Parts: sequence; structure tokens; C-alpha cells
Amino acid sequence: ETGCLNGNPPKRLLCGGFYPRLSCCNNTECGKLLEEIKCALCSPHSQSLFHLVLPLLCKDYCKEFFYTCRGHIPGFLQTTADEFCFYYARKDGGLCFPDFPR
Repeated sequence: ETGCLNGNPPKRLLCGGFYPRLSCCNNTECGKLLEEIKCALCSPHSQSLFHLVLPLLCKDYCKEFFYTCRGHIPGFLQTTADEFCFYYARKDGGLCFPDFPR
């Protein structure tokens, strides 16, 4: 199931706080969330995470991201969390971002 957005699968050993052993590679709370989402490219399931360009978000994390970054991101005041997560969160509850413990 693992796969990088590159051609080759991940390599076991820089986003090391999220994917230390194997990978593909503001002071606000929204900034920390933007760091986490930034490190989604280095995920071993990044090819499956990417099927605003964001990985398939978990529902709870999608609500948390929307409410935490609303007002800092253009257009988040122009939509509800239900529609935003309807477009960006994964529905089946399977493999979603974040795919690391938190």
C-alpha cells in the first residue's frame, strides 16, 4: 500500500518528527498545523494520501484544521466546516492524514 509521489517506494533510514524510520524525503496553532500538512509529502503513503492541495484528511483533523486556520486562510470565512470537509476529508474513515500518532 505504501508509495511515494515519486516513482520508487519509500526508503528506510527533514520531517523526521513525523516519519523517522522510513519516508519519501508561524508561532500560531494554524502554523503548526501547516507544518504537519506540509510534511504530508514525506509520508510513506503519500501517493495514496493525495489520491488548496492537501492530502485526504481525517474528519476530526479536518474540523480542527478548518476552525484553527479560519481567518488566516483566504476563503475559509466563506464556507462552513461541513462543506469544506465534504470536499477535503475522507469519507470511509480509512487511510487519512495525519497518518502518525499525535
